[PDB]
Amino acid sequence: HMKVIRDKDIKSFLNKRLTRESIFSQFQPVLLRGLATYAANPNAIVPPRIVQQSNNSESDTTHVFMPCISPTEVGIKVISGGPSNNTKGLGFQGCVMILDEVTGELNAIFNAACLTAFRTALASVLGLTRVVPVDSVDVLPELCVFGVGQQAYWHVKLTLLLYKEKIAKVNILNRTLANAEKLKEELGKEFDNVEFRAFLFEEDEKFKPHMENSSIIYGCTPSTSAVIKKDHLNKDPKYRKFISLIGSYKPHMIELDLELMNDFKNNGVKVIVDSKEHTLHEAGELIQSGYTSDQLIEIHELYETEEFSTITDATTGTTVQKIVGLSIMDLCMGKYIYENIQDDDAVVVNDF
Amino acid sequence: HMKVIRDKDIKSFLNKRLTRESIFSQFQPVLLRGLATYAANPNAIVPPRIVQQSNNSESDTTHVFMPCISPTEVGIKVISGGPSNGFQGCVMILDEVTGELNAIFNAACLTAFRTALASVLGLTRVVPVDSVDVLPELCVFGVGQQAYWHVKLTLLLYKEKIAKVNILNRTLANAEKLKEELGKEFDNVEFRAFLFEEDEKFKPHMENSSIIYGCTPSTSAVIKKDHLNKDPKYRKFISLIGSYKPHMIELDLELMNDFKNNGVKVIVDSKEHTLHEAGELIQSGYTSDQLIEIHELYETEEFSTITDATTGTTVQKIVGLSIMDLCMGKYIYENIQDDDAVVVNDF
Amino acid sequence: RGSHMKVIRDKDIKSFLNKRLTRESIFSQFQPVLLRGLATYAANPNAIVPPRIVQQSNNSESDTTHVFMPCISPTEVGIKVISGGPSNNTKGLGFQGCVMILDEVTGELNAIFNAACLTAFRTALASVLGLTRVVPVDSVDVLPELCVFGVGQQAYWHVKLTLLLYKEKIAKVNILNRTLANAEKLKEELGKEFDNVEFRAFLFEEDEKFKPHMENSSIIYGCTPSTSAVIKKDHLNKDPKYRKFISLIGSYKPHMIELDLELMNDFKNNGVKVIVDSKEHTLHEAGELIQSGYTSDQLIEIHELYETEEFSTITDATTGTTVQKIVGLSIMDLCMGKYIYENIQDDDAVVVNDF
Amino acid sequence: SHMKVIRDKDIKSFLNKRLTRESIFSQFQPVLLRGLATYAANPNAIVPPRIVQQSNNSESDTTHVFMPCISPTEVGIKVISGGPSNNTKGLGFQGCVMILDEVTGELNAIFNAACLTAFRTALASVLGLTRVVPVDSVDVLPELCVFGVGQQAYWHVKLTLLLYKEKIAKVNILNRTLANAEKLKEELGKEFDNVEFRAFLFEEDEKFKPHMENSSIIYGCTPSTSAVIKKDHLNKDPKYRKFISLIGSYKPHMIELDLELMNDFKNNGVKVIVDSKEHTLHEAGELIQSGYTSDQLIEIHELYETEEFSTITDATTGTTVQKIVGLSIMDLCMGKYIYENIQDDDAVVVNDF
Ligand SMILES: [Cl-]
Ligand SMILES: [Cl-]
Ligand SMILES: [Cl-]
Ligand SMILES: [Cl-]
Ligand SMILES: [Mg+2]
Ligand SMILES: [Mg+2]
Ligand code: NA
Ligand code: NA
Ligand code: NA
Ligand code: NA
Repeated sequence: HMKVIRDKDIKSFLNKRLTRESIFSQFQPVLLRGLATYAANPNAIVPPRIVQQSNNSESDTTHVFMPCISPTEVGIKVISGGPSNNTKGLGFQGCVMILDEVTGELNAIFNAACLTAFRTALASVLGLTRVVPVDSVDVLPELCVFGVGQQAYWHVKLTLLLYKEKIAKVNILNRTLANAEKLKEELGKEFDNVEFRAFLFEEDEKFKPHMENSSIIYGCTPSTSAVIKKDHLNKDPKYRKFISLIGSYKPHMIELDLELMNDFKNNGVKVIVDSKEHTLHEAGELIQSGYTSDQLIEIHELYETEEFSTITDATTGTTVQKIVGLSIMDLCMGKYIYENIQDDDAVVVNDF
Repeated sequence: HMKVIRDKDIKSFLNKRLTRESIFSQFQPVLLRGLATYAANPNAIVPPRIVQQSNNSESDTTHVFMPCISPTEVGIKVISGGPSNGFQGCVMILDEVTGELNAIFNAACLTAFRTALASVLGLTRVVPVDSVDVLPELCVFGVGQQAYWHVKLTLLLYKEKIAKVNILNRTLANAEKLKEELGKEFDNVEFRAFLFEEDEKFKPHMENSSIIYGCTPSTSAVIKKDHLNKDPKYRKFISLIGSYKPHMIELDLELMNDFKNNGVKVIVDSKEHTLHEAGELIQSGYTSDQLIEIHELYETEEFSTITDATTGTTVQKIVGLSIMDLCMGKYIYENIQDDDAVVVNDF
Repeated sequence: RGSHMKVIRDKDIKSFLNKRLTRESIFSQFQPVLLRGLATYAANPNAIVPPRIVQQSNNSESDTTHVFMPCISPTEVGIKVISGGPSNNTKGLGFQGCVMILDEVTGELNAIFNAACLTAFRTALASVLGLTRVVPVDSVDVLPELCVFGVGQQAYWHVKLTLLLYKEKIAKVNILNRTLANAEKLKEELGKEFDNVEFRAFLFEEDEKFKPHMENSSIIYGCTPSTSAVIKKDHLNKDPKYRKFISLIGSYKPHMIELDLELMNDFKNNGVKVIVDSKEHTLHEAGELIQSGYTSDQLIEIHELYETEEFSTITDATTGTTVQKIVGLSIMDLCMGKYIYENIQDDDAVVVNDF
Repeated sequence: SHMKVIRDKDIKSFLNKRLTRESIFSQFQPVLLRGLATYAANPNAIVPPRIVQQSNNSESDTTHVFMPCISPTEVGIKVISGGPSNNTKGLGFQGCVMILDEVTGELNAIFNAACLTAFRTALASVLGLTRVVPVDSVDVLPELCVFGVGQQAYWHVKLTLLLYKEKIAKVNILNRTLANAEKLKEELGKEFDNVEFRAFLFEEDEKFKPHMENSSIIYGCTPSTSAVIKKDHLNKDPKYRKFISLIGSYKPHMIELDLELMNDFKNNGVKVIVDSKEHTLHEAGELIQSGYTSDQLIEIHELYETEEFSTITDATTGTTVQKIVGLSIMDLCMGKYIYENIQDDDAVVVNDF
């Protein structure tokens, strides 16, 4: 009665059902509803998470247990990472457990890797598609993603499906050139009509023109020093710039120039966040600048209004979105996939 | 590569690997190590549980998330139950170094086995299987997997000393079904089924019994003090496992108060959890100083503090700990064959 | 000169209370403040009374457990710090500690109270906050006697406030205790204060001697650290024509219980709602509810009794009995402490200048 | 039986009457070291996680912090409150420290947190300085520069002048406004007549830079959100030792020392001295904005567990950086010591509480 959906199976389901329309009509609505559902009864749906460092002498992994009990999506996400897993290349490893919302029976076990990357990319586009519609005329023709891996992949993939006619060049930036070139190839083979280039953080002058010709910038890095520099971004107010930052999850992690973060604060710009509580306790871009909850707006709240001059720096046309991750994202998207994935893309277990 | 171990897979592995030697040499030591490991750094090994009642309508189910991070057994047991009744969930086993998913167990059989293994872990220490003053009958109040695994493990351990097993329940159907499965399995043992009200019929069997097990969700004591053997020449070990909330009780509160006022220490799995969940201790007013943990019985002596000298009776109350499920789940995961598991590649 | 702090000692609190406690004062001043605190807390619980910190002493020569209970209400900000345990009980100290009152805007220290009298008064004020609402002082179905199980300050303030409120309706007060010494001392002190009321002292074992008074009683108070029910169902009046209100305050740990567990189970199976101060704290601290299996849905908070008028959910029609269980809330100590600090005269306080 | 209210003036009295080089080394510093080491041994059992709650009043911007400490010998709680409104009124962080009986939990002492916090913070600063830069050192510049004013700067300077009497000849107080700086120069001048006290503005760089380049001890007591202590203002000769104790930062957006020096120290593998690696990495902007990790940090008590200090010294300059965020054990161990040693002349004793 349970289904084990592996990382490959998730990517299969997504690749088979992810289109511009599907994102707008199926995926995004579920995530928006989950984010709104969570915001209504936050402490009852996502109880305080349990974080425990490994009690094994041969491991530096920290295990975090994040339960989610929504009216419709019930379960638990357990993710684990740290130096050893990072150095070994495994990174954050774990799974998402989906339960019956009425009985509590085990219905699905997902691999958290792909699921986390997809829900994070769907959250980034949930705000991007709201502030910069795909019919907008103020979009520069290039996209720059700082980072590699599943996070950068799904961010690029989803954005290329949404802004197909407007994005012609994708620039992948990373600390090491190996994994960046690996992503450039995989994305190049998948999207033939898009030119994919890979740069190193030191190849400034070489990517700086591309960064100044970019309207969508993605932060998918575990950086402790800002990789997106204010002087590398377009400063023309006629063109809109939407920066979705997802990499930082600790106060010492930051991706966007702290001067720009302070400039946005002093200029009265509200930053888009997934959760004001978590971002002001986990996002170094906000923690190191002294941002307050009143100068923040949550993604679901962007769909409750149409006035967005509060989230835009009028001197440059720049908008900042910071995502830290929420278990409702994993549970609402995992429940959706579980109820629509075919047995060809799932390990169905009978008599569990 | 993770492995889905279903209830049938667990019972298969267990029935295929459970012997007196296996219990004494492999299974019991793992639980003792888990209980000992937990007792050293309790809040670091088993963090406080997360309990949230359904935020969904048309449901009265409460979901409980119990993480366990031992040096060797890492994961979480998620159980959910409540009105509209049973308790369903699963146990997740992770790689102790990477945090990758290694195993998914069904909590049903795994919980019953570890509870029965915990009951015998204290029993075999106080009433060794080589005892010569052991009454020949066993009485288990309850049915289901809990009663089954309790009886099977005890009958494998005290084979030559236990000749009659009496199954007691509120309904006689599930009692006779357990008599059948255990009767076909143990041909040299007489299995009898009784009702909780048929006192005049089971009182002789209860007074000819040295092992009494409480596997019932009763809210009123089903094991009565005057139905037990009171001869100081014979030892009696009562393991209570059914109660998990303060309003649930299985053993006569008069016997509980006599043991308290006579200075008898009750064997427990965890003093903290039992004094917050077991009605036998909460409704009698027991204190931590008059309690002893199962793992502590293997690190010291008894001093007869866990035995009432006027009756020869020993009382053990177990409420359950996540370390029990994960230490036994890791052992099964590392020893279960691919025939008894759903092996998933490239998870 | 600078900023000033106020040290209000136990004697200072009792002086203020004895000098300002009247039927009108309780109805018009003290109870209203407590009701507002309970309602304010119920609105934003986790922000006003944050989760308490409990730590057992890290000293070897000590078995004391320290509890830190902060309260940040819109008007009453501070913390109540209480510490107790076996050694504290063996020495007669019991729960010792203090209540800190802060400036609601700046956070400067304004007052330091002794927790003893303050806790006892607010607990008794909570009992009458529900009692005066369910059993009005003009009620016509009330027996003429009151029975309090226990002695000490808790029993004292419970009796005193109830006798100031129900002057003509309570004629005999029966004090029950494990020892008769402390019971007779309370009869004396309360007898000197209330001349028109008959005070009698009995032992918990002198059944048949107090049962007639217990069956002629409409208000029963539980002020005992009992771990075994001292208020037994067969000693209480079971006549539905007479109203009985049982306010229990003694139990604060799951193994502590004051009311017959049979009656607790009878109330559960009959669908009766029990009055509590806080559903969360009572279901985690009161043995009367934890050992009976009570649920939040079959409970009602005291302040909520002022949000409805259908008290048939809190009354078992088979007996006419109502049960109220109090475990304690930090908001109670601070809302009453803030009131006292803002109304105490310099004669009944040690005013410290330039703190 | 009685409790004791110890007011700010009472604390300053007791300290001024009992603070000497020997007293600091033989009584005050040892108590703080024991508290810091005792805390590090069983941290979560002595100082449980603090409760922080913002005002639920609509007419206040103050946030209240409740910090209990349950050590084997010092038991109680520190309550501090601050915020925008409190700072705009000259109040700042206000609160008190409660000392309880270590066996019964009865109220034994109530301190004002203001002076008590400043003293223990200054005692923490000197606990690391006296270990890395002994008072007999010959590579100590003769000037001291303190960035900040108030109680923090006062106790920091006083303690250093009692300890390095023969080595400190000029003290320069720097602040944004000259008012509180001139008041501090006066009070400290009357106490230390043989020391030259000067007051400067944060903008008078051309006037204090020569003094800053002749300074070996620099104290940061400012609530700055932008670094006021600039790398180009420090002495760069490795032949002279420089010890910088930073005290102002308590939130990640607050920084006092040039982030270039913080970034250089990190990339050059220099370990910075801290009171607690956990709290500093969650509250100190000098460490959070530099990306420092616990492995590149050393705690104050740990400086007394070794004798090689080349890991905490930049060899290119001879500079050592120490960052303090505050720990409740410091307030409670100093509150217990004073309460158990203060005479009734410097305390308001309340009987029959
Ligand atoms: Cl396959
Ligand atoms: Cl307690
Ligand atoms: Cl915090
Ligand atoms: Cl803060
Ligand atoms: Mg909303
Ligand atoms: Mg001392
Ligand atoms: Na409520
Ligand atoms: Na000179
Ligand atoms: Na490391
Ligand atoms: Na050490």
